[PDB]
Amino acid sequence: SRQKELTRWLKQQSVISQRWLNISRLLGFVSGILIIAQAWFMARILQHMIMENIPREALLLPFTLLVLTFVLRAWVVWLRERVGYHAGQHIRFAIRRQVLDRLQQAGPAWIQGKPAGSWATLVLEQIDDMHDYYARYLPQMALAVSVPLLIVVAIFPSNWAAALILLGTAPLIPLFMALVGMGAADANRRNFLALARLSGHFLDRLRGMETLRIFGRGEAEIESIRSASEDFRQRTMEVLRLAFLSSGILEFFTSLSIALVAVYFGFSYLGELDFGHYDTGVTLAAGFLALILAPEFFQPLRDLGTFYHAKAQAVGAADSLKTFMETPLAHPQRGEAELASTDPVTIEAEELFITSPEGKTLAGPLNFTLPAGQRAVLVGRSGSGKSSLLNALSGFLSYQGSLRINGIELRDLSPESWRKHLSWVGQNPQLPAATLRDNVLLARPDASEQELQAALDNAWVSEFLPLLPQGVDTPVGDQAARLSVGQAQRVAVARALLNPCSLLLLDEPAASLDAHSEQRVMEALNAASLRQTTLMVTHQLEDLADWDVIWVMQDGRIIEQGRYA
Amino acid sequence: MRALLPYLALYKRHKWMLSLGIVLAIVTLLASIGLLTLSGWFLSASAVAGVAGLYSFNYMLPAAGVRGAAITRTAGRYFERLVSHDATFRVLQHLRIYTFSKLLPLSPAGLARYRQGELLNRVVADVDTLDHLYLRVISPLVGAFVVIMVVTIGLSFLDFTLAFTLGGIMLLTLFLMPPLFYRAGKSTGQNLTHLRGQYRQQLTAWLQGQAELTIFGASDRYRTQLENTEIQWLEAQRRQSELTALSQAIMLLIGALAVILMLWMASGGVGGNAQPGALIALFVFCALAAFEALAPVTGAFQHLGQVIASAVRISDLTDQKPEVTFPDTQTRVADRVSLTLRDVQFTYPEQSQQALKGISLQVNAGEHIAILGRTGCGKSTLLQQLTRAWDPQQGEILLNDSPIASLNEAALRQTISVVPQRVHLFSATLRDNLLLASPGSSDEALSEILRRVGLEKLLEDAGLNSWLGEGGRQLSGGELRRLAIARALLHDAPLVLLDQPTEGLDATTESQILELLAEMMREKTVLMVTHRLRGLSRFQQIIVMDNGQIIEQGTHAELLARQG
Repeated sequence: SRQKELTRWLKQQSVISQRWLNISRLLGFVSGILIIAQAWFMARILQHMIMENIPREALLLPFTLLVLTFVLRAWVVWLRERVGYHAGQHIRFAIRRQVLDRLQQAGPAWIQGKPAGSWATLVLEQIDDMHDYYARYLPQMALAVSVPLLIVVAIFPSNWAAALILLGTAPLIPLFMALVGMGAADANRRNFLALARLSGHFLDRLRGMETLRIFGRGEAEIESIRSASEDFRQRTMEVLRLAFLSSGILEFFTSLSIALVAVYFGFSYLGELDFGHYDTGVTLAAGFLALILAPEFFQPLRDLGTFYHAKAQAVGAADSLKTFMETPLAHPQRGEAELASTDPVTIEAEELFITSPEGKTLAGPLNFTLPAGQRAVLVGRSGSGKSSLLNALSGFLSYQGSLRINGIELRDLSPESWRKHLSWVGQNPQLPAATLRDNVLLARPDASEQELQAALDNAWVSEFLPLLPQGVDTPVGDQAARLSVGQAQRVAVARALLNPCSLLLLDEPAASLDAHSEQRVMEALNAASLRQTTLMVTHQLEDLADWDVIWVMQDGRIIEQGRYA
Repeated sequence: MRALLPYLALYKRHKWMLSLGIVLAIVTLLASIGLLTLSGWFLSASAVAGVAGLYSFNYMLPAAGVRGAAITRTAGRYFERLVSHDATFRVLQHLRIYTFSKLLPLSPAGLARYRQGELLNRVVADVDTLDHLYLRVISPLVGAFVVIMVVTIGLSFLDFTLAFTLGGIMLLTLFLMPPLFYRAGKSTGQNLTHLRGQYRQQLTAWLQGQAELTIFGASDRYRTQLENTEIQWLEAQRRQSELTALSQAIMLLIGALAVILMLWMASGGVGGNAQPGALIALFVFCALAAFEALAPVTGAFQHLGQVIASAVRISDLTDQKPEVTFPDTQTRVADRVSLTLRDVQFTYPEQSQQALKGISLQVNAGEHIAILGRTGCGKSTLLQQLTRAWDPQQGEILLNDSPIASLNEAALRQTISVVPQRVHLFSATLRDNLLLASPGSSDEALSEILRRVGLEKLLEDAGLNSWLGEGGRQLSGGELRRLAIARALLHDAPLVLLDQPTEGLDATTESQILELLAEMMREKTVLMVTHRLRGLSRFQQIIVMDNGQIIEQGTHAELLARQG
């Protein structure tokens, strides 16, 4: 029911490159044609020099044509799966553009739900799992039905008995695979649970080696790895005695067919058997055509067996991708209005509900007014939706209710132009630029260096500049070039203060910071919260006396609205 | 290369199962070649003989060969797949034990410089691809070489100049095509792997920074260079799919040259025979059927590079020296601790922080020291030296008037039972999670201790048979904290180091644990390291420290006056 529905999804995706998946079917038919042409030419040559003892140079025309059939086959093979890659690249490129468009539009609220490592397996590993299905499986799934049928059609005019040995095994191969498939699927459910908890046993023990040492179990979990590896082998070797029986059935019928073709033709030339030929004595050339083509008959079905593993992983990777694209999403309405002025704005709210992308309401009915250019700290209990109001003002969360910015409803405001008057300082510092010089200039990358220096010392990011190796342009990538938490946060402050803003939001800037940086972060922000209307969510109740308004938020509601009285 | 030298010694433990899996690969390939070569000759020999030569021609022997070669082709491939996969799983056990025996003595220190996220997932993916050296590389390369040799030797009984051109061409592509294509696709293999991890870090920093990119308008132009990395990355995957196209097209042309040469040369004469007759098809059908031995060869050698890649990414990770060494003095753990560290000035590697500025404190047996310091104080670094994750420089730590270095690892781990801040669920049965502390504990003792701690919801159903960790009964914070304490109670060490026991717990659980600690860990020297001020009133001593220095010490009071 589901696995059938996922396969239908994989077909809907394979439409960008339907042109490239038709030339893999066409070149499969052409490559099939060239096998008979090769096989027929070789039989014509071989019969002439064996039976009629024709010299080498009188067969110079079939040799010249046999070379072409060999060069053409090599060209088609090179051409066939370059088309196959081009097909599979276009699904991966088009879907990865749909996934990113689904994440960019969903916003940071939906993105933050899962770790960024689990998002980058969806965009990298899940999508690249689907290449070898449109590139190698689907083209081969149709070369496995044309080439075997095209070979039999070529042999049938020669003999109806040599083309019946090959066509005789056509129903038997899937019939015997089903008989061995019952035993295999029995062992795939009995041993499925045990092999799911034994496959991740090594990484389980390999992680948490810090707990193994502190209790002295380092030498006693080597024995566990010895028993979890001897038990994973025994169970897999039970599954594999049946997975190599189904595979070896096709190898049984491809050698029975060659044995039968060789015996039937060999005995027919001697006179024991005379039923196959159409009342005309079977020729040597008619036996070489069938013997050369007997292995080529089963090769397409053999390759399909190797590429069939890509069928399963492209369906599993289509489960993660499909449900990702079928999750309903509530995202903020794209407005069209703009802000008349960059003068600090006035916030107003009445019976405001903030809706998660999941669909639930994080902050209940809350009403407040924030006059222009007045700091207002928002302190409350943990988990009470205090950070949700900051997201809703940034445009990351969709709200049903009334939230108007400077007299204009936030829904009508165009996000591209609303966020030109907005600045934010998050709790955890997230630097997305390559170099520390471009992180500060993230707001505008062409700002004058003289202005930049006035922004660097304002946030006191320059005091720890000499400690960094390269100075201002020190690489800040997360790997091997890091800064201190209180250092990568003081550069987030400089990024926020580089460009003046109408509304400035602070989401617990001084969290998990050393006491040295926390002093310099706050008094850099405590002077930056007066020029424009500021809405801060702080964990520390201390030293908020010089804050115009305090809102206490319990269970997503403004209960205690006071002035630190 | 030579990076495989330590790992080829693990394959030598099972060398008769790997050899049997290669001999069966040679036999299966010789049966495939023999079946078609005998079939090609049988058709030609009988057709030439015709009806007239029926009685003179002995067809029973060639008819038994095709039946014999067909059976050993099907049974040989079934048993070659079984024996070679079975030997692969046996070596996998030796690769895992070897990797785990090496990464264990450097578990806290050596792996700290890397990141635990990718490092631990890379080791599993590199051990898995070292295990496939035999199937992907050795079996196709050595199976083909012996098949080429036996075919060449066998065909030399008919004509010497024909066996050495079919064998010569076949050998000249077993040794030339794999290296000429590994060398041709070496830049792409480097370029593709670099661009894959470059797109990964540009995507993670685009997703994690989506809140700080959207506001400042860089979300569009930081995706534009993210999609330009993919364009470069996809162009380095096509160039790798054009080396597989060229290798399959060339292998089809070389197997075409051998067939055409056999049609031309063998028709001239086979073994000093003007009219070879049926011997033309024996050589032509040998050239046709001998090039599926060389089908795996060219993709096998590129796999050697990946195995070389993963054989050095582990052989430098497992060859870095342990930070500390434990002399096997065979000491005996005492019933009391009396921990004392005269002076400990310790500094991290590649860090000028020097978290311990030379601190000093003395703990008597039975005391309940409770070190207090705000975040970033390096207070947990003190608990690292006591378990000897790092040894201090110019420091003296004594344990019952004997230095911590003198104790062997077998006794140090039994002397000190630490509850870590991150407690790891082992994804095993709950009985196997707590027997980690004390292996000899009886089944009754497990239920009692798990009762006294307060984890009764675990023993309600399948208490010692339930599967905890991944794919099982996961535990929550504060319900997993009682597991860390439960293990420390089984371990029954005289000293108990607690690292933030109540870091993230609500009021009701934190109050229980503080009483849970004091009631049971009463006769045991306890050194508890927290940044919380609640339960210090029951501790016989409190140490208040900042930036690795003791400011307020000797305060038998509930907490630092200013801290209150």
